[PDB]
Amino acid sequence: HTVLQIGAGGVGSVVAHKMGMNRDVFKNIILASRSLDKCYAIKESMLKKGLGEIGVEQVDADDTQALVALIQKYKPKVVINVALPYQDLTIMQACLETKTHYIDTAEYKEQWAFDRAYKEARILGVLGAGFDPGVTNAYVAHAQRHHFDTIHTLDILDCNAGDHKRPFATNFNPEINLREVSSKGRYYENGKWIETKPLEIKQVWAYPQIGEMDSYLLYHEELESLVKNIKGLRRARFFMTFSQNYLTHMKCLENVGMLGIKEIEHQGVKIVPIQFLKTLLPDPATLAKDTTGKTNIGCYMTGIKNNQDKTLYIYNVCDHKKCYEEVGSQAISYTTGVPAMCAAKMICNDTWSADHFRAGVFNIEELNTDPFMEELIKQGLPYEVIER
Amino acid sequence: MHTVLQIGAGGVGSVVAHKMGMNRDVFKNIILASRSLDKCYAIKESMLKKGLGEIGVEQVDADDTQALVALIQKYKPKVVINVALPYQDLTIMQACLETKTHYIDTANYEKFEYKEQWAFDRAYKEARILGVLGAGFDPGVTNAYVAHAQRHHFDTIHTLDILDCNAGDHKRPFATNFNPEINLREVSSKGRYYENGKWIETKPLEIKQVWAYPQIGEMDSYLLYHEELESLVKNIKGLRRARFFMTFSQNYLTHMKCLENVGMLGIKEIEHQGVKIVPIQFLKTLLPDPATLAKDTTGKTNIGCYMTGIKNNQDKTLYIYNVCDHKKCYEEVGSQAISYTTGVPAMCAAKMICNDTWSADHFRAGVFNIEELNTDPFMEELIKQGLPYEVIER
Repeated sequence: HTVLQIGAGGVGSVVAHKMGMNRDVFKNIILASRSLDKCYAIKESMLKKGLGEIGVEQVDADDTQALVALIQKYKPKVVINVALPYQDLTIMQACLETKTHYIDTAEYKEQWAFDRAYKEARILGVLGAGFDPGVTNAYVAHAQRHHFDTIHTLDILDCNAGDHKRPFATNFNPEINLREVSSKGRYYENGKWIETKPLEIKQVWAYPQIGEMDSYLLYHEELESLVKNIKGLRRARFFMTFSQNYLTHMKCLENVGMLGIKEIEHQGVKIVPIQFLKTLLPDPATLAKDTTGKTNIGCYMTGIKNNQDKTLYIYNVCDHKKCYEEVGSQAISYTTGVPAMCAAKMICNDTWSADHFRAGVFNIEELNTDPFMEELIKQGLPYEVIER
Repeated sequence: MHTVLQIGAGGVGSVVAHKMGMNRDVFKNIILASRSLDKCYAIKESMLKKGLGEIGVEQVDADDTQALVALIQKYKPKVVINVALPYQDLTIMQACLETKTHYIDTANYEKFEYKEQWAFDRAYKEARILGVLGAGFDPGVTNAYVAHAQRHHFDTIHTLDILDCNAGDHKRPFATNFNPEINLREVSSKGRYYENGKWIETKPLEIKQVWAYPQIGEMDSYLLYHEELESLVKNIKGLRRARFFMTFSQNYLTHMKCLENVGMLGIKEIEHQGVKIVPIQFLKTLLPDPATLAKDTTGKTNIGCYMTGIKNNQDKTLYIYNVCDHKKCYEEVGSQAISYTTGVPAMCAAKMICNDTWSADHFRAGVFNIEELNTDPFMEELIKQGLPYEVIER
């Protein structure tokens, strides 16, 4: 099979390497981006690691006609969008016009609105095929299918205990960090969405293989689709760990104006403070080789099975350094990218596409997740299950 | 009945001008000069608003010695007060030398060394003029405190600790009262003090103590180098140890550490979207204008000198200090207490020279620090101009 991937950042490097590790399925891999340099660096790494060749193409993923021409040139079975998140709709439109399956990773309303047209074209769109969302969605579907009759509560718990060896650094555009600490919290309970003050709801949770970590309630994407798709849910929450050192830095930066997003004039030039913060901070890509420590992401659920109370904890632990030695990425890129390749394999071997005559736009929890969960184990994301 | 020319119209300069305007029996003609007429006019209007009379306003580049000379020749002031940028002190001293005009400076706090200013001594002597250095609070009043104690309380002073606490609350999450380069220098420069005939260096903020400041309470106080340690060790015979301490809150230090960690205290140009930007300069742009903080600041400052020594062969300790209230300073002259404590002693020094308490004749000409002068009337003047001192004897 032929797969076309749009995007060559940290996540895209993981997806491409993982496809290169599965040559029984992924015979022709084509990488396309606005940045050829990153495509070539991925190409070179894959060759160094004995993973074979990839194709490299320049494309502007804002230009729907350019994407169509590229898709028509290669006739891929599926397009993997790991591009900039503002290009999801144009890539989905180019996939619609060429009747090509679609996956992305790294409000769903406008993507969901492609459902009718995708059904009419007999193509599949799989949204949020990363870890959270993605694997976390799969864990809930897995629990719904094999462990519960009804799931009453869902807590998604995301811990990064990584050490990037800098006094302060971010693994994303620092605007993402700003959003996490400054956006209102939001969760679902008893049929309603409840907002909180930023980082208001805090708990200490013990993450296996890491230990006790301060965990704070935030809004998260898959809460939306999961609340829509898991019948009977009474409470759904998402938590992320934040060290005091990190929060102290973010508070101090906010206090002096360095998280500002509006232009301010400095010596006759307009400068956006948080953009200048990105300039000051190291490039996240340079941190991958230094980062040590572990991630633990998973889902803690309570509910009933055969009229008996039950709790279930499904989680994954990843080691940043082990990820780096395997594919040249840290554990954030690894946990986000491995499931996207697993999703592409599901579509390429027809497990999710034509075996179920399934067309339209879906979130992971709506699909047959049994072979997906098995694929995650094989590709380096084994999960642990604690039943009580 | 005298004419005084003041160069510099910043926060401190506003205090100096207002205080001269409060003393029209001495300062009959006040002329302010700056590169920025806007700041001079704001001081002028405020003084008129407060019933303190008119001032002259002149534009000048204090880097141009010839321009300074022409300005001095126009007004023939009895004394020139330098409250300008600290890199113009030598040019203004040169213009005072060439016109044979007395010189005072204050707020040279923006590795300090008196060497180049002290080197004017011979020319100032030949010109029969006075150059009075560091006429602010610390240095300045602290110098006078030591001279006062030497004259009236001790036979020999063994130790000197200068203790500087600003407990002001400017009501912002974070702000500085200076150009942030000054804040950077305080937290990142090596400590330095004098003990047993030697200068000892420390790591930045290495030496810490908790000191109880009257009217404020216990405050974390950190050892730093400070300008007047140099002249005081040179001029106060018998000193065994001389140290300077400044209070810093945990909140303040935590902010400065976090800023340093992200590169926001950098002093080198970094390229951002094709433009060269100095991070600590962009920090100055982001932070509030220090002048706008004065109207909101509450709380107190306490600056003073703790000394031990001998008097009539009995052990003695002495604490001489000043307490200022930020809000009272704002209501009186529109400044906070930092500008106030720095500026009032400069005006007091100018009065000492204008009424001939401090003069250059009979071999008294040259360049001096405050502790070498007759401090009795200076100490008296500080009390009536709003800086009364308290004395704790033991």
